[PDB]
Amino acid sequence: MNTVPFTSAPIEVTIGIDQYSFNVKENQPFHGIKDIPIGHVHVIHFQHADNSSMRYGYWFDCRMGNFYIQYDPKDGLYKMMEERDGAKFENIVHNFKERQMMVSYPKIDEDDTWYNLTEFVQMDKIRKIVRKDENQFSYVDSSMTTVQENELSDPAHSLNYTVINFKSREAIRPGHEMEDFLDKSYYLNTVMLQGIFKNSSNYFGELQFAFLNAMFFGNYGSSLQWHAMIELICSSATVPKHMLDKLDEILYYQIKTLPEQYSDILLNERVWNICLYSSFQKNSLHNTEKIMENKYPELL
Amino acid sequence: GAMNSSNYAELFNNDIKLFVDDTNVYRVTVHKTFEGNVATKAINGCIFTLNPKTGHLFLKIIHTSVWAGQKRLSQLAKWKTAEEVSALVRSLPKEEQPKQIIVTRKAMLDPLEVHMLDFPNIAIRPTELRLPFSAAMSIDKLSDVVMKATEPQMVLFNIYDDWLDRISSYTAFSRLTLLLRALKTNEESAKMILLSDPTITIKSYHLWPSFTDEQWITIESQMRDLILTEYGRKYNV
Repeated sequence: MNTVPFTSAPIEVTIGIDQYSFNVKENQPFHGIKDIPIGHVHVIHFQHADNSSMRYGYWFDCRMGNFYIQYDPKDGLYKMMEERDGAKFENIVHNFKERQMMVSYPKIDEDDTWYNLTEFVQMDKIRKIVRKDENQFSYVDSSMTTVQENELSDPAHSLNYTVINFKSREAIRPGHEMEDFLDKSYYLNTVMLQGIFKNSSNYFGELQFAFLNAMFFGNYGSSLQWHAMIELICSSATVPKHMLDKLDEILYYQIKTLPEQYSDILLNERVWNICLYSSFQKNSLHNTEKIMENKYPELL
Repeated sequence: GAMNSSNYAELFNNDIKLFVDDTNVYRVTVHKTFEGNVATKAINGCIFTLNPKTGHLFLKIIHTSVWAGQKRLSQLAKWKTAEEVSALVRSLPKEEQPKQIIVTRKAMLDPLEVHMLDFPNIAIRPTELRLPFSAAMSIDKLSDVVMKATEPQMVLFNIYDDWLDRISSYTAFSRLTLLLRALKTNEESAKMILLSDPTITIKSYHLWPSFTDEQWITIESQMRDLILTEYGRKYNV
């Protein structure tokens, strides 16, 4: 079990850790989150009580260092930092626990939700999408734009997702124009899986990370990226059987976890209706289809 | 963006542009089989690619052999159209390649876009106009060359004959669309109007009769009257 301590909570803010969240009052004595399960990535995110715009937060993995949170009154936001002094960091964590000023990561033992949402997400890949190599954790917020969005302005603050574009030379072999546009198998399997992602686990990891950023920060370009990578599989006639089955589990837990009241912006009607009912893979997403119908029959 | 009544004069500026109409690309007859089922038989078709400023028409004849052994032929027809249009652009010198291609049916955007990926500066546009280019096979010389073809063939025509020696592009296109609109609404009457006077002939190198300026006025009025009559009949107005 690991701990992310907080120096203080000067401003009233809603704090999330993974899918859990707590309200903290201006200068309430809040001093960290303990019992954080080792072995998965995690995200700690913020929304100030005074600006319900700009949700923001930090992806991290506690195996990679000792990390803590501190409010910066100049830049006006809670900042993640690394403590390199191991002894000085256990000292702070132990004193805060003794005083019991830390919330416990509230995992129910029956629950694999977080594992299922993050199964393929690896901190090393996150830090290639969010390039900022002097920190071991990654900052993301509501307003960050993607590389593909920029092309159609500040690159230091860009989400470097893999660019997918169904009407590009990358996607379409000369002479197979109609074949490749109607059946994206060559783009999925040769260009993206074998070529760029190397394997399906890295592909699924970016997909899951894109979804989580859309859900937790309302990041619009992440939502676009998640839908694109879904559509690319569903629009391919030839997909490894192991990918289809894992995909149905991945999407199931994503749909299960979404806030009911956000289904309007986060879910793209055309993509899902095409994936579930028109695509090559209509018959291959039985659990995802069943949850979608029983929870959002309107969108369909 | 889309072409409409507002931006209609753009068709006659000096930016090269082509209209593409795919309506006559895949043509069938429907008939009963011996066992009483329905079957189709394909006949020859054409792509109608037209420069509205100059009148130049690139009639690409689509021979029934294209379809042999293929499924989902109405979808394939769109990709074959786009394939052939792209090949036409590639065949033209750089300074003759269009800056825009306007498709008369929206289902053509994605096939042409994909076939034109090598030409990112050629803009593919839909249109909101209801252009009558499907009646191209009502023009006797075009129908004749399509139906006689024994292999894929491109035939070039000027669809304005020599009108541009005496009128502007704008007026020429308006005459062409009025003539085709009438042929579309009532082919038999439209054709009667054009040929009634046997002393007005069609030159061997032309598609339409050699009307004088005043005779064109009488013709155009007769085609307007045809079109309005058929409307009242269609709707009981």
